Amino acid sequence: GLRRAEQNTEDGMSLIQTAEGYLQETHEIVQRVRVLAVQAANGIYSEEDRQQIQVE
Amino acid sequence: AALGLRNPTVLTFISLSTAGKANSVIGLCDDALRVISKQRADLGAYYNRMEHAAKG
Repeated sequence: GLRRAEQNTEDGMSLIQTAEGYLQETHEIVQRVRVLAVQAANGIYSEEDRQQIQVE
Repeated sequence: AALGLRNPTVLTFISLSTAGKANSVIGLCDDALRVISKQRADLGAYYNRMEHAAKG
């Protein structure tokens, strides 16, 4: 049982490892929204220009 | 035809052989650029998304 329960833990950490692996890119994209929101909130853009930001 | 520089039915494009006509081609070429810029905005928008997906 001790040998088996360790392998259950061995793949137990594997499940958490893959779950965080997907959340890595999820964090990246919301940052890409963050930088674009800084550009969009300016006072020099037109509706044609700001909608191209909305496209992405 | 799509950009408005040609008539999809009459099949005649813009001409500059008249001073009055040339004044009206400046306005059309401006909206011609808007469509090209709009399309490039979407292609750039997908490419950034495709870049993130490959990384993840």
